Amino acid sequence: GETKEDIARKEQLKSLLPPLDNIINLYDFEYLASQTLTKQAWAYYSSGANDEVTHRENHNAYHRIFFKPKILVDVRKVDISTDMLGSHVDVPFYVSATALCKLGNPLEGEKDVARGCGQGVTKVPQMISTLASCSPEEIIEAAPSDKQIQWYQLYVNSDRKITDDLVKNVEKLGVKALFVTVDAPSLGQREKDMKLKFSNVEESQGASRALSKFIDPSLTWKDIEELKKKTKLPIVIKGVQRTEDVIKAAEIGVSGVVLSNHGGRQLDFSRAPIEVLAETMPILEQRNLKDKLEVFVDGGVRRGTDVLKALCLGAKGVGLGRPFLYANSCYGRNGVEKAIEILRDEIEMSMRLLGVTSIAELKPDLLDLSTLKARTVGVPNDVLYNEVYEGPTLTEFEDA
Amino acid sequence: EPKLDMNKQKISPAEVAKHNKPDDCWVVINGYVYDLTRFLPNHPGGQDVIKFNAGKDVTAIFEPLHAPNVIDKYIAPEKKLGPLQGSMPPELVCPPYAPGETKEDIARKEQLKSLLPPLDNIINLYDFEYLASQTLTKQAWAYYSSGANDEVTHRENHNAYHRIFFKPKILVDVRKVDISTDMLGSHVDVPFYVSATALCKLGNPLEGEKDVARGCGQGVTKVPQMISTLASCSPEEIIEAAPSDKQIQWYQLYVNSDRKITDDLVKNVEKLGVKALFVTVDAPSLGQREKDMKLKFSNGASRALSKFIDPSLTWKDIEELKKKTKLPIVIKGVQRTEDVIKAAEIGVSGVVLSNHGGRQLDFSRAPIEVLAETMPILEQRNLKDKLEVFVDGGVRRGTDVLKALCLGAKGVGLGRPFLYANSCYGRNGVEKAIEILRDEIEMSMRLLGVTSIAELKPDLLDLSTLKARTVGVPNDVLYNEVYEGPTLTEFEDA
Amino acid sequence: GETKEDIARKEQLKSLLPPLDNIINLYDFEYLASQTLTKQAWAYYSSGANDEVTHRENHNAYHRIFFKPKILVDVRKVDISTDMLGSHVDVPFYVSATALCKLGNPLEGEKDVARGCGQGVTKVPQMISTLASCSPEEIIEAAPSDKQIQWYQLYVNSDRKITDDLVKNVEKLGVKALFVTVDAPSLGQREKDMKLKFSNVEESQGASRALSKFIDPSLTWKDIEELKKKTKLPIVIKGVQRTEDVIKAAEIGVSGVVLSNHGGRQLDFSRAPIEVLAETMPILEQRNLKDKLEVFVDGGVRRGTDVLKALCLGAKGVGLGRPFLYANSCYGRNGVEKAIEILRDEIEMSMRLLGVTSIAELKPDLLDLSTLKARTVGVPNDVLYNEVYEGPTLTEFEDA
Amino acid sequence: EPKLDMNKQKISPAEVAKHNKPDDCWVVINGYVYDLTRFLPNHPGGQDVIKFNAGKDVTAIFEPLHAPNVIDKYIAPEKKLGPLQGSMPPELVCPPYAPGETKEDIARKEQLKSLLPPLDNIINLYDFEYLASQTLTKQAWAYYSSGANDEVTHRENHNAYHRIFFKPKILVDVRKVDISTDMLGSHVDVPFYVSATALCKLGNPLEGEKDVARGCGQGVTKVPQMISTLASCSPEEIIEAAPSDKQIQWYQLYVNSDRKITDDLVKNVEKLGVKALFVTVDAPSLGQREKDMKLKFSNGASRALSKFIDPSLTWKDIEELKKKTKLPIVIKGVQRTEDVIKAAEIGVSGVVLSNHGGRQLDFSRAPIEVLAETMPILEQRNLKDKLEVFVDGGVRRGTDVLKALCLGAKGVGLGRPFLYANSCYGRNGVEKAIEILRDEIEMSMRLLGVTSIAELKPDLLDLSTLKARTVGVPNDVLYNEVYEGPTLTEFEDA
Ligand code: HEM
Ligand code: HEM
Ligand SMILES: Cc1cc2nc3c(=O)[nH]c(=O)nc-3n(C[C@H](O)[C@H](O)[C@H](O)COP(=O)(O)O)c2cc1C
Ligand SMILES: Cc1cc2nc3c(=O)[nH]c(=O)nc-3n(C[C@H](O)[C@H](O)[C@H](O)COP(=O)(O)O)c2cc1C
Ligand SMILES: Cc1cc2nc3c(=O)[nH]c(=O)nc-3n(C[C@H](O)[C@H](O)[C@H](O)COP(=O)(O)O)c2cc1C
Ligand SMILES: Cc1cc2nc3c(=O)[nH]c(=O)nc-3n(C[C@H](O)[C@H](O)[C@H](O)COP(=O)(O)O)c2cc1C
Repeated sequence: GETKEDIARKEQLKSLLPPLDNIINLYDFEYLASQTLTKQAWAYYSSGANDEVTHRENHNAYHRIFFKPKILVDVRKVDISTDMLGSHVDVPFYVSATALCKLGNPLEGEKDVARGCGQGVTKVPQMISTLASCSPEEIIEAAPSDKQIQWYQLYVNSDRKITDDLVKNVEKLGVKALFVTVDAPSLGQREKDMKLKFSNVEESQGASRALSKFIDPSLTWKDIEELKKKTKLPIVIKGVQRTEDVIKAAEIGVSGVVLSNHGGRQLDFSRAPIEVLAETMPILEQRNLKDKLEVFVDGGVRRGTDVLKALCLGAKGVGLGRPFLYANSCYGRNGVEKAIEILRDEIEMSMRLLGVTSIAELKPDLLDLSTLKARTVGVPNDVLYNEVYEGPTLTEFEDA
Repeated sequence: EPKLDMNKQKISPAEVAKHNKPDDCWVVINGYVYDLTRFLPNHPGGQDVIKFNAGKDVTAIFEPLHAPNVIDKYIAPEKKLGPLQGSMPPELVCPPYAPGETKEDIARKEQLKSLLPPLDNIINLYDFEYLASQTLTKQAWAYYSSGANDEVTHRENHNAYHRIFFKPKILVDVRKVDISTDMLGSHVDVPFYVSATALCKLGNPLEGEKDVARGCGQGVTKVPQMISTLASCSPEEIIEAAPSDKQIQWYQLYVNSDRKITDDLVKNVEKLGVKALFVTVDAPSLGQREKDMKLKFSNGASRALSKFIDPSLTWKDIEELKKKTKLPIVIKGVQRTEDVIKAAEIGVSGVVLSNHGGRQLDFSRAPIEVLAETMPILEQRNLKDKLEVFVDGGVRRGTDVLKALCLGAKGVGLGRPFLYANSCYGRNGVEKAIEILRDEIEMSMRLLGVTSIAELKPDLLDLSTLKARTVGVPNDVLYNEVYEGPTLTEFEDA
Repeated sequence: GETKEDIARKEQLKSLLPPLDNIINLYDFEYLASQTLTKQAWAYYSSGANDEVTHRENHNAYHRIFFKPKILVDVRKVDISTDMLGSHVDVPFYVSATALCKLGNPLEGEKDVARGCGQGVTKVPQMISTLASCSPEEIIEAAPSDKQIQWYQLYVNSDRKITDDLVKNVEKLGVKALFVTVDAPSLGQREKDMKLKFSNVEESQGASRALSKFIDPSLTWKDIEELKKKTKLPIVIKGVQRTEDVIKAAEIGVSGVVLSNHGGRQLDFSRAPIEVLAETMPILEQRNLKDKLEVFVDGGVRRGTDVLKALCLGAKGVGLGRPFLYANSCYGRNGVEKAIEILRDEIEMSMRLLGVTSIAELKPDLLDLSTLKARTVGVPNDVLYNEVYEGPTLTEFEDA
Repeated sequence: EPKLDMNKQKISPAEVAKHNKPDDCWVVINGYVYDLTRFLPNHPGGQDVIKFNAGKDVTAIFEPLHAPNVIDKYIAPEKKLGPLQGSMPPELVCPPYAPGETKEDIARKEQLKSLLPPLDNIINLYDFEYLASQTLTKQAWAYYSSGANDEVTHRENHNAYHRIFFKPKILVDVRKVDISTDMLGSHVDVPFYVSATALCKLGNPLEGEKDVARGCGQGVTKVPQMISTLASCSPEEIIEAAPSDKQIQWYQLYVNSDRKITDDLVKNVEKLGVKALFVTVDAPSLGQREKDMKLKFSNGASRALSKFIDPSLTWKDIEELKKKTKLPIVIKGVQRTEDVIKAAEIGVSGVVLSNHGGRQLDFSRAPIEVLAETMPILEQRNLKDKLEVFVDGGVRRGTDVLKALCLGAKGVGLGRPFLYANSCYGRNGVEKAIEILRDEIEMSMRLLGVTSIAELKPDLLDLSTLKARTVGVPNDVLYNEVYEGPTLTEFEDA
């Protein structure tokens, strides 16, 4: 850092932000956030763990699936509504939990998020971070409609009386579920944070320094089963990264699983969820677990075609973290309902072009997976050979 | 745009200046007034360019970009209010279309101001694209050049041809080579054709599509031209401009929500002498071309729908069309094998494996790979000789055409290259584009040691890396950044 | 271009060229040639056909083969000598024919080539272009030693009396073989040439304009068989690009085949010879054709490991075109014997490190082919996503 | 370098200035004269630096880069002519070594002039490499950093670790994690070690390898250090510098052509207390590091051979060595499964799957893939628990080590990172490098949900793209050049 850099940010941000109808993609918000957030806002929000390979891979794995559209289908009308955990949604996507929304929206934080999700014609579920800057209560209450669903995302405390009280205050507030996050027993190392944070004593800590009393690094399957007895809210495990765990989730009867790697902020070299979903849906089908568990997916969703690809492989919904945080930060609640409109229209426009008219018609045979597994690395390309080499050239232009 | 005049009404610059909002929009096109309110949501070109030019003389934006027969045909008689009393407050009269064009017409007009190399210096098709990019208006560049969303299909169309290699034959007598073939019952001097494209007037305002008709039928080598339903020229003018009685014309049909209109357009085109009907089926909803959009707001879902392109067409409609006409029907926009088979079941004459130049669905596959898996499956069901299979998207070299012809396609189309040869040099740029390509095909055929189209077969190809469409692991920035490559020898003087 | 640009070339070339002992690789010559040749010299020599994909692919295909070296082998001594068409060579590489060596060496042309090949301790065969700037006779005669072998590379004329006389003048001169080039029945289009050549009427020609009376586009297998009767020189077909032709060469009894695509100057999208050799050697083994035909290979050879890879797959020798032309052009006959020394030492140094001591020990199990076929093309990478994205960053440095 | 003095002779600056050519070369090292003619072709560092410094005071080039015991040990008594009469014409006295260093010692000496961030600001191992690159001499940078020829192996070593993904376990109690293991009969606090590297004096001239001994045994976490036969410090000094009696030392052996010498070095090292002998076998001939060479001539085949590294070692020599010593023998430089099996047949205790940091044979494979195909084959023959398998090359992150440990390696070595932590910060940079890595391993283990080395198994890995080492078709320059990407939204003020 903040080298009285605000003068520029602020200027940068001065009705400088282009109007909202100039916004085209979910990438526009991101480029906008990248310029106008504070350094600490950008580093926290945008970073992934270590080399950020997983974070990037989450997005690219969607780039390896192609479609097999049907033509000559009457697509005058399309429906994109579905049911996620007993409830019925207008769209098959949601706002995932992201701690610290005030870094970006200092006056309204997550309140603004609730607003955008319910103030327009499309109403979208909002997952609530146990690490939210605002309180559950200011949040559930800020929702402008009574048709909008809210989900509580829980981190279990090492002091479990705290998660007792917690669960109890969330069911009395009307959240429709609990997402239990399991991929952060220890905190991933986001080097972007730390770098800017070296800007120049705790009292002991080493790798240990990444441990936390808020995240019982001791959670187990067994704690999940004790949780089912203390509540009515359907239970969803957030952070599954292999098939065998998904099969564990059904074996002990939770309601869902979210195939997630924390948006690439936890273990680097975890696979894209999109690929775990694909390995996974058929295994479940094969043992009779498919009507038994709803599988969610998050990580690198930036387009409606990405949403349609996770939906054809079997997902019930798919979540988005960063795009919303960015929309929320340059334009508050209005930037958020706009990001929702952008998404909703890509899905519908894409659906007509694939030749289907409802979510239930989304199936794997609309996809080409041939190259999903073509995650590759080439041989270090040859310097000396590419350097002296000169390629073709176009026709110049002319005289004067 | 004509008039129709009625004979009287009698409008005025404030009676008309008054309706300058949707809920009613009136516009002056020439001397006449029109209520475009009920029409705007359907405009093939977007509801905005009209909505935002509300009650004005739009004359200068409309005149140059449209076919002479639009108003007659698509506007109800009741929408032609009246003749405009004299003129309009001036600066209520719109200038010509060039979103973003920053008084930039001078470098560009100079840029082709005979800065354009002689046509004889053109070596390849990329040369037309390079020249067009520097001289078309920012907005004709974006219209012509973009693809849907992220543009992965558009690039993939091209790229898939580079995953194919050849296994040429050596010591074969290649003195004589024949590239002539038959497409839909006619003999053609070549295996490629000029695909349907709208708005040829944006880069060639004096002649649009009439110039494509000329450069395709004026020389020693004639090429079939596919005419769009949304062409900037009337079909009758494009046909009358044709120089041989030996050149072929095909019509690209977009089925209207109002079938009578379509019924009517079919009957007209058979009378004008086109020889085939291509029904485009990959655009029930308008592809989102972002470079373009961005230019407009910087220089829904149902806003992508238009009555002009029925979102409701079905196989059944195809089947009814065939009882209504003797021209062979081709389905254009087919993107998977299952629809090719269906096309064979209903009995049409062919299909175009296309994704529309990559301007519709992004993640749609390269037609060359759909071709590779489709043909073997057609042979298995003995449906191979009962349907002709064309393909288009990203075809820039003679070896590209050959690759398609060895896989079983009957002909290949091109859209973008001819737009750019037509926009930089008109008719002779079209003619030069045809000569560049014909030569490339002859030249590569001698080199592959085959002497006729009939000889092109799958054995001349190496297909082992066709499905090697891959994505790399994001690799290490942090590591490759700290690294230094080797280094060649420097010299001493320098 | 020649915009009286010579003043600079010439300056550039003025004892500016670094001494010969400063030369490390075959790429050094190339970068040197790239700066000091005339525009017409560089365009002719360095170009390939159309997009130049084959030309590049010739080199990269060698980059997809890895080795499985043997350790603990006594490699104090190595021998790299072998026999190519009855004769015995010091090295298992040769100088292939390249028309127009005077574009680069205006005073000595191909004479200088003969010299370099025979004036040092290592003597290498020199293939002679039917389109050589100097005459066979000035060439055979310029060879400084009587141990050096010379090969005649033949283009058959549409007027066959000319190739009668031709063959006869070459056997009387003592060339030890005839290489018949078959991959140029029509001339490939090297756009680099043509571009610079537009620098601003024949009397008819079109694709036809690429035909030539010197290259009977009418040669056939049958003409080859008539050729065998008119001579004693073993016959080698130059320009085979698939396996079925190689099997045709043995079926009619020629002595060799050169797996070649003209250095990427003929048909674009022809495969790397290195890969055709690999498909090919085992087919031959399988029918008993292997002691019957010697297979040569050329195209993108720039290192001794490339030579060892073609030799482990079965090749008898391998040829080099451009590197020599470049050596010949910046330093004449001396640049050529130096390029030979550079190569010879990479082979020997590489052999010790693979654990073998003679050419006959080079075998496919010293190679890993797993990924030879991994010639791939990725999906157009995403602009908007890579653009806003920022990777990690190193530690800066400090104060003042 | 000592002297030995004899007692008399009595040389002079012209008697010695006179032999300034090969065929005889004499040099003044300190106060004494030596005929280096018969020796130069063997110099581990190249025949040139000596040949070209012919009859001079080379004192300033030799003193700082060599172990104190070289002259005693490798030069015959007859080569120590005599004490030099006083001094030498000056400018016959060589300056210190820094090929290319253009009076550039000032930006660099300032550059670390406390321009070097506090050690506490170091986040990863790439940070040491970045800092070293800016502050080492051009020639210490090239020595340390290059690989053989085109450098494909060196990059491939690193890259192959990025083709491996994990399948982590969720809901496992990860409060406690243990990373301690056993390597060659000893208990080690961690699964990695510091590999043998020559010339630690180039980046750390005051202490070289004695600083690596300190940063590996001074803290709470001790790490095995592998000492090179070609180290810049005497083995006895490197061992005496060690701070714990709990830290382990291993000796890297290069077999001489003169076996007595080797016989002698083995016996010395067992007496000093090293605990294992690593015989390096991948360098019978010296790898051609081009960045380095280029610096020298810009700032054969048998010239790559030296008596110091017998090109003649065989399995049989390995087998004889084992009768001569009780230390466990490791073969270092193994690059294919067949040699691992052979190592198991002769009964040695382990091997290092290595290609030498990519400094020897270019096209040699990544040790991580040789590991992946080797272990399953060892299990089949039940040879798995009879040989310990180490691996080195391009290991920069804790997830890299884990990947190796899940595949069955017993420990992983690192060479370059410690060179650079030692050259920028000495002992505490070594200690900090060990703490960075230990933490990364603990941190990733919690996240993979395992709690001990013993739990790391192949099921925690996704290996499906390990052999996806690929090369793309040269793609189209001519086409991708004429193309424009989409474009994000701009802002208005800017
Ligand atoms: C019945 C009346 C009209 C008809 C049938 C019509 C038809 C069309 C068609 C077929 C296109 C090109 C379609 C494509 O790219 O697929 C187009 C584009 C366009 N129209 Fe019209 N049009 C009419 C009236 C108007 C009017 C009154 C205006 C005055 C603003 C107008 C302005 C434009 C412009 C500016 C474009 C090019 C837009 C772009 O691509 O950026 N049109 N129209
Ligand atoms: C018996 C006497 C000597 C012995 C045993 C010896 C040994 C060594 C060794 C083991 C290395 C490092 C090896 C490596 O990187 O693997 C080396 C490098 C070097 N030696 Fe010596 N050396 C001796 C004499 C000399 C003398 C008299 C000079 C005077 C010029 C000299 C100059 C150098 C230099 C400059 C290097 C580093 C070269 C480079 O990598 O650029 N050495 N020597
Ligand atoms: C800035 C930031 C904060 C996050 N905080 C939380 C959190 O408190 N709890 C949680 O379960 N997930 C958290 N996540 C993970 C997300 O819920 C989600 O898995 C992720 O962002 C998916 O990837 P994507 O952002 O690219 O869309 C956070 C992600 C980000 C980017
Ligand atoms: C500017 C433009 C306009 C187009 N308009 C139409 C049209 O009206 N009708 C149609 O069937 N296809 C239309 N197309 C698609 C094509 O006819 C064709 O499928 C595409 O141009 C093939 O790809 P290519 O441009 O890479 O050669 C158009 C394409 C372009 C680029
Ligand atoms: C400038 C040039 C001229 C050539 N001329 C001939 C020729 O006259 N006859 C022939 O058979 N090959 C000719 N070739 C092809 C070569 O003999 C050889 O196949 C080729 O150069 C192999 O590829 P490389 O140059 O990268 O080493 C020529 C190649 C080049 C580069
Ligand atoms: C500068 C340098 C010097 C080396 N010297 C030796 C040595 O004397 N003995 C040996 O066995 N290996 C030697 N090596 C190789 C290694 O011990 C090791 O195999 C390599 O450094 C592992 O790869 P890395 O640097 O990517 O971590 C050396 C490596 C480097 C980079």
